[PDB]
Amino acid sequence: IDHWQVDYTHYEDKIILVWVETNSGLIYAERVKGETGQEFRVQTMKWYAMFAPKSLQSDNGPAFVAESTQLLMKYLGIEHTTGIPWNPQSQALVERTHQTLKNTLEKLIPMFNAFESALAGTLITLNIKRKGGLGTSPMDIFIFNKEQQRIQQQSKSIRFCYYRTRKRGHPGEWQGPTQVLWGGDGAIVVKDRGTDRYLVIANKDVKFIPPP
Amino acid sequence: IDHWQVDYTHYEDKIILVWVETNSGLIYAERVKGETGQEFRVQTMKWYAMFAPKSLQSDNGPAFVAESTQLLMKYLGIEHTTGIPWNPQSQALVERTHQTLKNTLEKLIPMFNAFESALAGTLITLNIKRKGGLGTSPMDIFIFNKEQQRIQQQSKSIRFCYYRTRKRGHPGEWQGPTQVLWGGDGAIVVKDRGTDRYLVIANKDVKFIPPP
Repeated sequence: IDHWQVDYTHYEDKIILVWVETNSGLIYAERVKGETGQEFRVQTMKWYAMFAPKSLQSDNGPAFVAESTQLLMKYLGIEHTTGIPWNPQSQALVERTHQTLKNTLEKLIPMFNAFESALAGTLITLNIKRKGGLGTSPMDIFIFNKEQQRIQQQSKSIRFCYYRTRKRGHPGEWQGPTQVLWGGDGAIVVKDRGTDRYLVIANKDVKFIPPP
Repeated sequence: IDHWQVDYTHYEDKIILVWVETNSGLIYAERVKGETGQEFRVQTMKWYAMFAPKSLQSDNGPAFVAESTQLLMKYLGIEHTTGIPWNPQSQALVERTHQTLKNTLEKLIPMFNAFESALAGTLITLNIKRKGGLGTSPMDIFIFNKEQQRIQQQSKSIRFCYYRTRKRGHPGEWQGPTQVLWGGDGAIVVKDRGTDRYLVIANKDVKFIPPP
């Protein structure tokens, strides 16, 4: 679904916190100063802001089992299970992913001035550049999985707005208010009182009016 | 499309590099030590790794016009235009976005120990939590825009593999090789030689065999 595993990793004299998403192989990594629970909670916020995860697995390291970490996971709606379970599919993918990261970091370090740049370039190579058997990257798969979840709840489920049209690429005067006849994916349909014809407007040319 | 604007921002005695995507309102921010071109190129790598952008607008600040920055933008395939153009839709969205960030950061600072956590919590609030007129967040819109571009080139466009089935949630022995009859979105179709029936396998239960 949106399940992740987190580990502390060592590279020469540096400590790297490594997150791996067990469905798409997406990777997220960042250099840290130590293994304290406070810095792990800082990294936890940056991780959630980027990916909106749902569940997490880790070993029972101190930063992971601290009471403040457990309360933070619950506060963000994350089901965090300490102790790695038995799963051949995810365990094999995590192992390959960790090995490829170290090998790629070895090549990209001499290209850049900063270790942070080499690590960022490594994420680019693994998440964006390499394509699987179907020609999709890990980030292509992660995004596709996100959009599938949104269609799920949206399909299982009166507005008014201002709108404007564009002639030769330039937006016009705001018009309305008028009823939103149909809300679509990035577009709405309204009926123009002036010309008495139906129109389609994009989201960036619509200002919705808030319910009561 | 995937167009962004970048600015340096001041908050008390801190410097924040702020990126805003002009189609979805998505925001990315990070505290920096100064305004040098070297640190800006470091931040540029982290930004590209996360969002895979295409175009960028900024003013003609020194970190933005340096020769190494221009070559880096070209190296990553980014059309970078120094000097902000005239565009009412994007200029109004950037202004609102910057004001909301400062107001939200003011509230979340006393909740956290670290300024980095308050900034990360601010990104959560703006990108994930708040919903527009159609009930979609800025991150919902950003992702939806990504998946639309992938369907575009994929629709405008012989494989073999190993595969395995799952009974009660557990994966079975690897089987094959066999021809990929149809590659779908997260699934393939193969014909089982043993039972002589068609099957559907998910991507994580497929090991593709590389072309020559």
